[PDB]
Amino acid sequence: ELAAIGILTV
Amino acid sequence: MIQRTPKIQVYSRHPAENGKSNFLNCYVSGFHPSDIEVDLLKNGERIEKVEHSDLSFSKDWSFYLLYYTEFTPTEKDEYACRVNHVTLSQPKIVKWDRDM
Amino acid sequence: GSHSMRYFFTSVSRPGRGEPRFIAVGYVDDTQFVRFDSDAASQRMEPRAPWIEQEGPEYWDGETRKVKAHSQTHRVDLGTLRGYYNQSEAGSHTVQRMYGCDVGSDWRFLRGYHQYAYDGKDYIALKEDLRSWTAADMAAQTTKHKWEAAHVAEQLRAYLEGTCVEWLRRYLENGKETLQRTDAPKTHMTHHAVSDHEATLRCWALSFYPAEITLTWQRDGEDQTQDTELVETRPAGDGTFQKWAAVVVPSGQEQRYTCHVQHEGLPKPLTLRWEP
Repeated sequence: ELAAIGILTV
Repeated sequence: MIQRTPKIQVYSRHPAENGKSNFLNCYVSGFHPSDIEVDLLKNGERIEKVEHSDLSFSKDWSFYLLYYTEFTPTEKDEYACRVNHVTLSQPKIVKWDRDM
Repeated sequence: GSHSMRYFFTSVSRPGRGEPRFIAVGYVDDTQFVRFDSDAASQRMEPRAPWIEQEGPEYWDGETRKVKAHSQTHRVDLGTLRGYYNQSEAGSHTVQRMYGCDVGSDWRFLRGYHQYAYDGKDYIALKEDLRSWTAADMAAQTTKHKWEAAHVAEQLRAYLEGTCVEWLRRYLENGKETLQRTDAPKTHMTHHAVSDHEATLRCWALSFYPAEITLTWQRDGEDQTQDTELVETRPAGDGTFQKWAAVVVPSGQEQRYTCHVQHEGLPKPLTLRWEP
């Protein structure tokens, strides 16, 4: 499964 | 802006036996950027029914793709892969060698 | 042995041609199991392995929503990076992201990863401690400070050390027939006479899994790299891999050469020699 946290714009 | 020219390998899925159905593969790897044109050719004419894998990349960020088509090799018919990319001043054509 | 789950994302801007191209793919070891492609008719995460198809609608709806969120964040990033580097609107640029986790033989967490690149170069990466960041340049330092302020490392650490390893264990069990198998290479050698003074020997490894393998040539028991050619390991298309290595030898000295093959499926390294 993909991450639902820790993925934020640069 | 990083530019890497693609490595190209043209080969069959299984050891070629004339008259027996198989898959012809064109594997392009180590390239960047991702836009690339790849065509499989039979006696110099592009083959329409070609499929490809989903774009992915290696530890160095360079891209790779597999293009393939179902075919039956014969002794006379010539197959090749034609590749164009921004790093090529001219399209590259790699002929299929059944022992490579 | 050890296993891994990795997700790879690529976004490519299209100057004067609309929305960026977005492609995501997921792998367990050397086996792809899902994909999303913005050019596809579906606009959904899709299965690419038999063992993931059993997952219910809850799974597919959730992965589709998350992958579309990854696509939207990359869409914003492409705009942000163009600004950070003051690049013009005429050029196409690329963002790449990869993350995942490794587990040991006991299926316990070994390590975690999260790396990001812009235009084919490292931009920012999570260090092995999963607590700090390595920034490639001053633009990436801006991103590092934003991500420290939002505690992005702590979030990724929870995902990599928890969710990632739990789902990888689950896939390894559901795809056991596929994923916990080792296929030893089928091997042979070929010979071609090039001239009355030289010939080529080609050592082949076929239908093997996983992809990691080593092919080496020796002359009278001594490692030899001179006059050798080794091709990149390549996919057969049916879930296995192929590779070959060749050497140009003086005519009549073929039997002085031996090809050696190491692979996880081979209890002992194999030795081949040209035998007409």
